[PDB]
This record gives sequence, C-alpha cells and structure tokens, in this order.
Amino acid sequence: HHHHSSGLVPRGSHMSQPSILPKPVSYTVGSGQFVLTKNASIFVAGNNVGETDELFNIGQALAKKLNASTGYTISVVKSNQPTAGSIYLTTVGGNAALGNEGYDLITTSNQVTLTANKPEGVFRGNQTLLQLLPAGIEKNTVVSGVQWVIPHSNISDKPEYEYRGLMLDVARHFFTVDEVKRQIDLASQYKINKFHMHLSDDQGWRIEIKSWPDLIEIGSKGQVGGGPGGYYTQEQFKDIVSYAAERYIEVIPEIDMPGHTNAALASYGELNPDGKRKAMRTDTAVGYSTLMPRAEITYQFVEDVISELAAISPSPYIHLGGDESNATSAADYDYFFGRVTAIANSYGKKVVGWDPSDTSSGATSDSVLQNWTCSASTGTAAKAKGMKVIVSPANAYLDMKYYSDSPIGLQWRGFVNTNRAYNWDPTDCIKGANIYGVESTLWTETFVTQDHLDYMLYPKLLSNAEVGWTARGDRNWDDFKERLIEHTPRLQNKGIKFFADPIV
Ligand SMILES: CC(=O)N[C@H]1CN[C@H](CO)[C@@H](O)[C@@H]1O
Repeated sequence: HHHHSSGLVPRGSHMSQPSILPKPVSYTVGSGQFVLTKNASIFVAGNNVGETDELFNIGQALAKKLNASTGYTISVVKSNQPTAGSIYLTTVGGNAALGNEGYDLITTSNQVTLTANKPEGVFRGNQTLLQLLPAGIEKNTVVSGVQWVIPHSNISDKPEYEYRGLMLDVARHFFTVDEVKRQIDLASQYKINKFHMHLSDDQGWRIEIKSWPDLIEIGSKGQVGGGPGGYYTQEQFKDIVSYAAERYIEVIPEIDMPGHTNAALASYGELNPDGKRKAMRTDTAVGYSTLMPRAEITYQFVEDVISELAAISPSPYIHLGGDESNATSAADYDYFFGRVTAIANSYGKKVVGWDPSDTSSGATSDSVLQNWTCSASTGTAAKAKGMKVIVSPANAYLDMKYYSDSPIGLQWRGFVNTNRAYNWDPTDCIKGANIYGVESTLWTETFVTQDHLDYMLYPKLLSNAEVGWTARGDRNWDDFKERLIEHTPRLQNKGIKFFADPIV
C-alpha cells in the first residue's frame, strides 16, 4: 500500500452539512430532517427537581445562542412531554458508559433529543447540536434566507481525556475581562473544559491581593513593551470563574513561583535580599528572577496570596508554576516547592506545577505535573509518585509561529501549523504515566490584541481540542483537514479572526 504526508495546498488555503469538531465517537445520518421554527421550545427533564433546574439553565443558554442567529424567541419548559418541533434535553436514562461528559444526540423529523448522564454532558452535547444546524446558526446577529434544518441523525459521544485545557498568559500582555470571557466562550464550543490563567510573571501581576496591595499598585502597571498593563479585582476574577462555570469549565489560577516572579519583586523590596524593589521589566528574557528560598517573609507572602486566591477560586487546584527557576539552586527549589505545596494543601488546594516541580520531595500523589518539556526523563518523579500528568508538548504550544514568516509568535519549539497541532498523541509525550489530559498554552510575549489571540488559537486550538477528545484510533489528518475546510464559514460567522492556514 501507498502512503503520504500532507504538503501545502496548491493555489492557497481552502480557508444538510453538519460540521462536528471534535469528531464524535459515532455519527450516522438517516433519511429525513428536523426543522427548527419560530414556534420551537426547549424541553428539559432531569431525575429530580434540582437536576431539572440545572438543565433549565443549560436550556436557556442554548436558547440564547439559537435566538441570536434565528431571530426567534425560543423559550425553555420544565417538562418531559416535548411537543413536535421541540428540542428535548434530558438526563433520565443516560448511558453510564458515556460518563459525566458523554451523551447521545438523536434527531428525528419531529424532535431533537439529547440524553446524557449529567448536566455537564448535556452542555457538551449542546456544542454538537450547534454544529448540526446550518452554518449561519453561530452568527451573533439574525441570519435570513437559511432554513434551520438538522438531518435525521444519531450521535453517541464521550471524551478520551478528562482534562482538555487552554492556558492564557495575561501577564506578558493584559487582556480584559470581556476578552477573557470571549476566549472561554469560543473554546467551550469545541469541548475545551479547563481554563488555566497565568496571572503573574516577570512583566506583570494580574490579581488583586488585598494584604499586599502594591502587587497591583506597582506590579500591574506594565507589560511586555511598556503598555499600561492592567489587572483583575477579586470581584472580576470571581466573575470569570462564574462565567466559566456556566460552561462547565474549571478555572485553574497560576501564581508562578519561585521563578518568573519579577513583578512581585518589583512591588515589594522586602522580597529581595537587599530590601530594594526591582525595576519593572518590559523585555521578554526569562530565568533570572527568584523569590528568596530561605527567608520566612517569602513563605508569609506566598501564604497570604494562596489564602486570598483560595477564598475566591473554587477549583480544587492551584497552579504554582515552577518553570525556569534558573536563579534558584536545585536544593533550594526542592525545598521551596515542598514548602509552598504544604501551604496550598493547608488551604484545601492540590498543587499543579510545570516540570521539574514533580521532583520536589514535598510533592504528594495528589499534586499534578504539567509536562511541557516532554523529554525521555521528564515526569520520572511524577510517575513514581503516582501523580497525574497534563501534557503540553511543542504541538500544544500555540504561541509558536505557524510558519517561518508568521507576523507574530515565537519559535523556540519550532513552528506549529494546524497539521502539527493535530498529528500527535499524549502518549507520545510521556510513557508509563497516568495522563490526565492535554493543555494548549498561549503565551503572550508577542500578542497584544484580541485579533492576535484569534489568529494563533484558530484553527490551532481545534486540532488540540480533537487530540484531547477523539480517540487516537479515529484521528486522521486527511479527515480532519477536510472537516476543517467545511467548518471555515462557522469560524467566520463567530467573528473569529483566524489564520487561513495554507496546509488546510
Ligand atoms: C512553562 C513555560 O513555557 N515557561 C516559559 C518557557 N519559555 C518561554 C519563552 O521564553 C516562555 O514564554 C514561557 O513563559
């Protein structure tokens, strides 16, 4: 048999017809079609009144999206007696084998029925439902001249990995609450279920800490390239968490330590050996900053930050970073990371950290390794300790240029086009581990505007999203590429300023 890899498309990027991404476990089409009309209602029914109330909220979220493009005023009804022309969302009789996020979605001429085990699975299934309707449905304004049809069809679905995440770096360049909510919303449509906020680095500190107010008054006032920076108040952070929760997305906040800490060091002189504030940094250098690993003030600082952040962050996890601590000795790093893990645990939070944080003698089997290095030896400690691993290989570093000539992006992991972002498996990155899942990382050294974020995340994130959701055996670039071409109008309709990748 003959095989080949993909080259660029001759003559440039290519960028009744559902466009489901990520690819579901099964999808069949039959004769006939459902028509969504102005008289449609969404019916919801759970196993008890509390569950029905949760489904009702999901129902309203769906109604809002459908109403924006159809111009209809679809409303939601708590009833298990859907009428012809209805969408029906239920958790009664879910197939347990599909787990918390899985669902069946069956469309007949008279009814759309989504059957899940949990409300979460109804929400994920609703992302597929939107992709079954014609392109145009994802517009934010009313679309005329499109019949709102869904083919008779049968879908069953569940994720391969539990953790399918996106990290946004808001330290290198700041992004507004609205901008962050938008990226969370867009990602949710592709079944991304985790959002990691990189809230602090050398160039800025982005979260209000009431006990150390100069973290904002001094530490938030810049970014890479000398823009004004910005920050989130605790109320704003809680708002982001709530917005994510409506999409069944867990928010994991990161305070990077002991490295990548210049903004803290520029805010409080007492965090430095000479007692003087560091000058703020607006360059892109890394590795030079460190907290004082053998001073008690360091641990008081970390405890105050963790106390305040834990109080406003419902996720059981806090990310404490641990990358590029090149101004911290191996011995001091081991000690520091163990000490801060104990603090986090005392506030009821489990610790996530970048490699090599798993090597800390203070780690527990409840700590999580975010494996970014993905070398043969990375996560040896994590594996021995039974720690879950989140993988972020080069293929998930979405801030890499698509190509040599990309106008934005970095290139220290090489180039990552839409094909490279697809053609990998988490088991490539680390062997013999408990792989919790995947996280796409969008560092922002070179991204200033929302358009920059869109360009780099779309279509790259779609590739990563499918790697997290769809089983390896059902992933195939030639298949995905053609599906992505079909999906393009939907990206346009969402107002995503995507890159028309010439490999698609
Ligand atoms: C975990 C991680 O990726 N840390 C840094 C790696 N080096 C990159 C280029 O300097 C930085 O963007 C990341 O912050």
